[PDB]
Amino acid sequence: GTGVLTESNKKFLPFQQFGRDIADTTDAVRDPQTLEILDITPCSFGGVS
Amino acid sequence: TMSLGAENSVAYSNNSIAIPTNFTISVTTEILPVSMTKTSVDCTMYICG
Ligand SMILES: *[C@@H]1O[C@H](CO)[C@@H](O)[C@H](O)[C@H]1NC(C)=O
Repeated sequence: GTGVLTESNKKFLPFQQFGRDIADTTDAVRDPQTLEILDITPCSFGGVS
Repeated sequence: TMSLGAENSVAYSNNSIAIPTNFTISVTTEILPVSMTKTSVDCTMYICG
């Protein structure tokens, strides 16, 4: 993927490794080494006029 | 079966008139849509992410 990773207030239960959005896209991850929950937000975008 | 309204025979004859002896000032509300939200979709980023 590609995005901005940030520490998050999401209370993942022990069996959960990913969070998913309405569009199936991964919205959050649990880091495999140190078990942080990271939000993913897309890198900023917009029209150029 | 639905009611269309209360039924009323108007008191018509060839020499009878009804004239209002008073009035009421009525304030009525009419609501109209004027705009909708200005959405934009980047076709390449929706389709191909
Ligand atoms: C794997 O990484 C975690 C910290 O991120 C550490 O506690 C663990 O000891 C590491 N294991 C190995 C085999 O290096």
